[PDB]
Amino acid sequence: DLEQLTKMLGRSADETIHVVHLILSSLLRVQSHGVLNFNAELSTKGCRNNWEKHFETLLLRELKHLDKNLPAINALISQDERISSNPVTKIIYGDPATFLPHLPQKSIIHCSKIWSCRRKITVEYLQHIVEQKNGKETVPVLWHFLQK
Amino acid sequence: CDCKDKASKKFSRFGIQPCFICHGDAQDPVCLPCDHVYCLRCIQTWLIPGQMMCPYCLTDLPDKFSPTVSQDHRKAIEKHAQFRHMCNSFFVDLVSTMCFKDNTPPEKSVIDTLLSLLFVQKELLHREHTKSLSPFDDVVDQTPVIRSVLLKLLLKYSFHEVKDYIQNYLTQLEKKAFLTEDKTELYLLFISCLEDSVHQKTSAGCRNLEQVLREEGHFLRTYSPGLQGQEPVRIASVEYLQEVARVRLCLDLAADFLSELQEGSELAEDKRRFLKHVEEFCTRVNNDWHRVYLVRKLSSQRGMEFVQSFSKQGHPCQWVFPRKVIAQQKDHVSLMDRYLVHGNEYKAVRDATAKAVLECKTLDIGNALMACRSPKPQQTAYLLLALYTEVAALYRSPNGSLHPEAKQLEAVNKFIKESKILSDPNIRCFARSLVDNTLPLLKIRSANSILKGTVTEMAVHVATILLCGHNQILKPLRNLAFYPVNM
Ligand SMILES: [Zn+2]
Repeated sequence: DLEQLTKMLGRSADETIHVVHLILSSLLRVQSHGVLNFNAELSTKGCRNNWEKHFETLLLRELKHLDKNLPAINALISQDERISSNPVTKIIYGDPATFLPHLPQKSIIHCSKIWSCRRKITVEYLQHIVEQKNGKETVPVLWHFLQK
Repeated sequence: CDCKDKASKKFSRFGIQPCFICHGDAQDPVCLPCDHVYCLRCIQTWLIPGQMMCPYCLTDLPDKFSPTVSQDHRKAIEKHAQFRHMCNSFFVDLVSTMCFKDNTPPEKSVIDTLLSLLFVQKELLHREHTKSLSPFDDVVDQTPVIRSVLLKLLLKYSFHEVKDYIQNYLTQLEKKAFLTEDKTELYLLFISCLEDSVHQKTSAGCRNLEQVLREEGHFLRTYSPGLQGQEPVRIASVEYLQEVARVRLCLDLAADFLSELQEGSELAEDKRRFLKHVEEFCTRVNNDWHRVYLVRKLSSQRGMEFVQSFSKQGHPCQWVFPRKVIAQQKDHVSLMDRYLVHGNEYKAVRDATAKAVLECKTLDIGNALMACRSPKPQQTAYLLLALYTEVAALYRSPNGSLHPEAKQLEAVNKFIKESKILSDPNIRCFARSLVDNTLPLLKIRSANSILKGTVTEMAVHVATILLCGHNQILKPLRNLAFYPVNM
């Protein structure tokens, strides 16, 4: 499941782990109880499906609202005061690598963002992109092609 | 084009035009007495000084911009906008499908006219915009945007015959659009389009791994540096960006091979030679930005603790790290605290819990807990997770193993007996098991020893959430974690 989630989201490994911690943390402060009328034992399929519907409601309410949080979490965890001294998280996790003195000078092609990493676009990221951007009305054939 | 213009005269009485000011379609359309359709915002910011006249035909407007047309002009602009969208979709489908059918490229002058129909050259008034592949003139963006559709559709051919065309497009964009701006974004866009083109020319092509490894090795050992040419401020040939994208895929292949290397066995005596050539390439040139790219790719594909396991003191893969980062790195490289997602109220209580770890005074955690808002469930989760991260950072590290047994469990147990914030008997039966290391999640016995840490963290995180969370949509999962005979 961890391999499939870091394949499926077009993030790094740490950022997909940050996504899972976001969903576990976000499922706590959601105090509004309207989750009545199901058996607390999971004994009938109607009670399980109603649990599914409310838990799908909360997961979509938190999965819509992550892309405006993850750069701030990368700033705070990049500026924690015990890893910041370790010189491996500065050349990776959100600091420019120009403090390394043995380096080529400031060129137009040797900026840090030009030597950054990026995604390898796969099918699972396409399936994630079709479900956030309302794929059931506008683009139905691609959703059914990626489903099976 | 003349289909569109005879269409417009069929639509709405000889010439629906864009506003002369904004160069685009009108919103809240005001009609002049001389059949002019302008924007409402443009005419309210334009007409109010002493220029009560026309921008196009120089006709004096008598009273005021009082006639708005709530019947004709919205549906007229709507139909003409639907028609321009359908015709531009038509044009882009023709240049995608029929202009680029087979493996031979089209002629020179058709490519010159496609690259020249992206520009909307001088008109008397912002000059020199860029448009979204339209055969028309009356569509605008009042900021010069640069797309990548024609770039990917030119690079479906062999790269040897489309160098000068994209080069000339680059000289045009530099001479009119990106003179002195952030050329880093466009250069990264060009590097990404060339590397996507080589991904397409390799993956959709049919050849084995040995030939591509031999030819990229021959690229490596015959790589003239030549970096003084396209360096200084403006010179960026497409050969230079092709060399940088090609060495980025070589380092991508090498990082894939290293991630394969750490997980498993020996690499069949030819991947070893390829990684040896990558080692010789990176130790020959001092262009260690590409080594920064290598470590960013290895950190992206596997994780931070992966390159931490690479960062030891005699591993025969040490050459993937620059010369300064290894001599000033100790062996006490601790781990990341992923629970700062809570943020600025877990950080205070974990700092005070580290204080009560180092000293024997335990009131500091209580002072930090009363220095916080956001009440009782999350506060209990912060406290229990702080206790976990402190006893874990003690027990994992070989220097300070089993530190709360050194006369310090009495202090934290006194805090348990005093503070009623966690002396609830389910939280209490959790916390007694967490203090004396008798919780059966640390003995998860995964022998890989890197994802084992993550699995322990996920298990104690979901257990902390299920205990501290008093919520209806956690009532099944609690039964899944503490009453399996009742399941
Ligand atoms: Zn206008």
